[PDB]
Amino acid sequence: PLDQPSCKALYDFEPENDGELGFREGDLITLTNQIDENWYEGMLHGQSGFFPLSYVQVLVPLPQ
Repeated sequence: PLDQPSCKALYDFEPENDGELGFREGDLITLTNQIDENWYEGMLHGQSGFFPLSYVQVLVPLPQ
């Protein structure tokens, strides 16, 4: 198994601007940073952006 930080989308998320990363329920998202208590940065299909913690479930956590 990979030790790359990652999470799985619980719900579809449509971005409100180009800073946000869109995704569909069930997508495996690469985690790259945690901005704050409520927001992550990550990657999907090579694209990068921010999205809410509340829309995802962590698989492999970022270092704390």
